[PDB]
Amino acid sequence: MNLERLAENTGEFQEVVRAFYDTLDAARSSIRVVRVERVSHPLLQQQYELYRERLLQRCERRPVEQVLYHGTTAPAVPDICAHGFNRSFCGRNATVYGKGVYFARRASLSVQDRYSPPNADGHKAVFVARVLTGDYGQGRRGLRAPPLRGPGHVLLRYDSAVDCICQPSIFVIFHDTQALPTHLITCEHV
Ligand SMILES: NC(=O)c1cccc(N)c1
Repeated sequence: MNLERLAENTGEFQEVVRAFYDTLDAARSSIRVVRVERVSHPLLQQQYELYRERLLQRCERRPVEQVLYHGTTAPAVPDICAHGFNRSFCGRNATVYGKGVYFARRASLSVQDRYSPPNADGHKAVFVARVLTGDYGQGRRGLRAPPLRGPGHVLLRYDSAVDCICQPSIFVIFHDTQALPTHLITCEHV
């Protein structure tokens, strides 16, 4: 089982839900958390953990890791739990900042129907993922990998692509072990 239902009497549940509603902005009043589930994929967790340690040694930017959101469709949920996030299933809607997996800093964005469309029961899927944003650069329509660092840098590419280099709200990640789905929020409209 890649999904374990979290009980409301736990601190883990209350931290996920508090962080969700804090970033829900104008939607805070219009969205109800139905269910919270822990995502279990030990191989990815362990691989993510190694990636994390190498970025802590290397990166000029702190923090190396952010807790971001990813709204998805109901049929894509078993895929992410079992295999993690896959940039090859770019079907979703668009890839205006590159052909990667899109993460939002605020649940207010991921909770929009175009990202988390409700099923027939009105349940909307929003993954909580630990993402290794690292050193980021500007996203663009052509990107198949992170943006180029350009002159003044030893490395050729950044770790992630962003919507705005000044005040980022969207992060695009282009590596299979760079984002770890830790929870699934099943929410709905009031
Ligand atoms: N699918 C998503 O949650 C998401 C997050 C940030 C930006 C975009 N376009 C989508």
